[PDB]
Amino acid sequence: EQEAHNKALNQFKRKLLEHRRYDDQLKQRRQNIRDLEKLYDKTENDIKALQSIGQLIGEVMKELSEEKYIVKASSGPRYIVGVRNSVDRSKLKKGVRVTLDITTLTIMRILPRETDPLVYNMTSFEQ
Amino acid sequence: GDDELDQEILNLSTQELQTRAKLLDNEIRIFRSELQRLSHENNVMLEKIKDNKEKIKNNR
Amino acid sequence: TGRDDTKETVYISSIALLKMLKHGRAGVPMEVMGLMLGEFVDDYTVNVVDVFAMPQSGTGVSVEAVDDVFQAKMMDMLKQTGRDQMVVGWYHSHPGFGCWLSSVDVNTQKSFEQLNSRAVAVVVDPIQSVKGKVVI
Amino acid sequence: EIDTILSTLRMEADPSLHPLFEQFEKFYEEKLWFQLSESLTKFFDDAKSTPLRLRLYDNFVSKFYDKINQLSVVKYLLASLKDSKDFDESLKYLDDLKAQFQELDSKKQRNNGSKDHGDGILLIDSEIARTYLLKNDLVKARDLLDDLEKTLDKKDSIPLRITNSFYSTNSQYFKFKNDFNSFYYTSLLYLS
Amino acid sequence: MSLQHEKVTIAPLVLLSALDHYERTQTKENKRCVGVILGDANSSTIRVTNSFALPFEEDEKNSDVWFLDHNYIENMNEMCKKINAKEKLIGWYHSGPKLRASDLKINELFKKYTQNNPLLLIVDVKQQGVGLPTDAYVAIEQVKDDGTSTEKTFLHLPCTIEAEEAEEI
Amino acid sequence: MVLEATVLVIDNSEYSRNGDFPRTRFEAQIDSVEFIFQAKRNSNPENTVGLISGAGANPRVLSTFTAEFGKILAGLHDTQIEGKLHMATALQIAQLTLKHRQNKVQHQRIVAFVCSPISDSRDELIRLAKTLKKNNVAVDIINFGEIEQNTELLDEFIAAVNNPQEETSHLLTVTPGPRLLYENIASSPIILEEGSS
Repeated sequence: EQEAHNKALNQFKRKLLEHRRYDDQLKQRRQNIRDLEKLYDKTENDIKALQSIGQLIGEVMKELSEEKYIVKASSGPRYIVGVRNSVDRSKLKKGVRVTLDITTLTIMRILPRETDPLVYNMTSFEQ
Repeated sequence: GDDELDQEILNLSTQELQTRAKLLDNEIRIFRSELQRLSHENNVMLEKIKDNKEKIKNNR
Repeated sequence: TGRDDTKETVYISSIALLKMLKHGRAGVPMEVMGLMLGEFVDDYTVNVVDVFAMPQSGTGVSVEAVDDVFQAKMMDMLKQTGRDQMVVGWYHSHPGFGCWLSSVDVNTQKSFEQLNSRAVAVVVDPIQSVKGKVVI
Repeated sequence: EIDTILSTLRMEADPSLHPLFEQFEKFYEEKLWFQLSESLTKFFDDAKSTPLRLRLYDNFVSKFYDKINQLSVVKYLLASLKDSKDFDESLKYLDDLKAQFQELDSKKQRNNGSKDHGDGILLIDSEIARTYLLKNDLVKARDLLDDLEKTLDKKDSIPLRITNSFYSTNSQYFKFKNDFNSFYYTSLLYLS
Repeated sequence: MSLQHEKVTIAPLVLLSALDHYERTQTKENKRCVGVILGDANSSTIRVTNSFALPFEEDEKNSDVWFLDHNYIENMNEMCKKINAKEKLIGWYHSGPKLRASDLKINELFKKYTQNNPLLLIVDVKQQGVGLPTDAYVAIEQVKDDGTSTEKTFLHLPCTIEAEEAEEI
Repeated sequence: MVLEATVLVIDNSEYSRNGDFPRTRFEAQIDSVEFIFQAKRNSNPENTVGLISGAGANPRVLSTFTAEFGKILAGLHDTQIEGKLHMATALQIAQLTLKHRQNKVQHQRIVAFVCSPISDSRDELIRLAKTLKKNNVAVDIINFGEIEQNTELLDEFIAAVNNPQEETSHLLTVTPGPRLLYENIASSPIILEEGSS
């Protein structure tokens, strides 16, 4: 050694490694809570999904009055159903796939038209 | 180490290096508070994962 | 013998009925569950004050779908505000069937009856309350 | 130290304004930095038309940026550059401090747990636009004001100082163009 | 944040609930009750689905002094999240006869949990008037032409009642 | 002692961003909070301590009583350091905080830091101090902000509370110069605090 008080700097060299390894641990855990976050988001979107119920499709077969509509459900038997204020009369028209509820049986919203599962194979084989 | 060694016996005086070490005591005390806070927060977090995923497991 | 030994006439409060229906209606078609909270006076008068629902399952109503965690913890919430009483029974929903206990729920009622022998089961039809009459 | 720079200001000023500077120093030695914010405000009310105001502030940015309050510094910066007849200089100062927060809040927000530096950022942006309006580059000033307005409304709750400075640049712009109508409504917000 | 509170539809369930909690804490003689409001937001109509009581002791020396449990709030919310996951903090109900200016400071506290602008729903437990026992208000910031700076103040919201199909029957 | 519930009032001011103690004063108060907590827990685990702040301009509860120091510590992270503690409102809320617990087997103890020059009217705080003594509440006033530049009004209140009691108020005077606030309070009685019966 140069000095016999470098025996005391061996002790401070030791603390120096500690303080730079606690700086490296604070940004490690902030990277591990960011991992725990995505996995917490990944399962929290599933909670929102599981508590949602399904809807049953029909189409506007015929206007009945103003608020009453004949739909032909994709279950097959026709029903009479209601409207929310979400739809309008002029957004409904015949041959439009509309959703229904399965316990209220009201049109909530307009849907684009159905399309067979078969015919997507045909649009994706040209090879 | 790039501070407080035989490199710094040349560069700086050793009684500055005696006061340097008691300042590294100060800042590792501030960093020690911050580490335990982030452990505690990951302990709350892991159980909020288990909460959500168990529900999924019944439907699975 | 020595008592009236008859099943309570269940007086469901103004709050409760609506709460069970809102709870059940959202879950249609899947079966719903929950507890009735109430108080027991006369040998046949149980007034049901409030309700809380026990979370959903992927196998619907089971004895298994009871979770002591949810039940006790939610109870401890009410405890701090002093609106908890005691569990007088439980409700669950058969919207695919009429009012009567399915094969499973009888064994569930057995366990509940062990704990408290005034335990009732109330079957709610949220799907036949689209009438002017509530089926309960 | 700072005494030697401060002494030059002490000489030029009135003998009745000399004791004020001594008090600034007295607080700095004690390391009471709230007391120092109070003492600095005094000089600026009755002398911001002096160039001694500018000099005083320059030194204090250097030796106080986490010691006296963050707000006080930026508010002083707005005042400082109305007293500067230089506009190139104005741009330099504004950008130094805006850059300085950017790196600084990465360390500062976690270690204390709270102090927001985006409050200063807005006060700074308002001063940039103000400079372009004094330079009379009216196309550049205006398009910076559109961007700033969108940003102000995003922040939920607006300190009155920030929105007071925004309404000043709008007042200046409209009375250069001599739109009497646009001036009138903005100025009711400025007086309120 | 925003104003989207143009309509407030209130489930009848919540009104009945409010009176029940008020009595089961037995807050009388100018004591108050505060509970959370759970429901939807980001819609021009604000839907009041549910409420739950929070423990809240309100002083009698002053109106500026109160106890409110912040830790309690999250626990109530995560449980109810399990029931239905469309419920978030949308405000808090005050059950006083009428409006106070010490509710403004409480409003600010609930602004932390919300991602909307807190609804103060003064649920009257005195059933005064032949019309609604609800007035609604939201705390909003304004300046005004008097010379008044940065006011926080409550703007009345027209009150309406909607109910679900199961609820109504 | 032990079997003691303690409410921490943390002062939030701009006298606590001032150099009085290595770094800022606000950084020292964090270590102090943890030190208090660990002492009371280590002696007996049926000790719980919570934290209220003067942040905002009307004190808010951060954490109720808990055996988890990570809870007290996470809530100190959430702060406003421009807020202002008012003493008269903090004593009243703390009294109500003490009335909100899970079991009433614990003594009533408040430890309030004071970091700002007190500017609340004396006359009112005579009355508050005399309310504590009929609730069997003690209050431990740590002065290192009032010494610095202000008349000593908190001293007279401590004498007012003193009666034969299970827990009785104390005055601890902590030096405002740099001697490590956390070392100083640790050496002052915080677990060997007596009654006066």
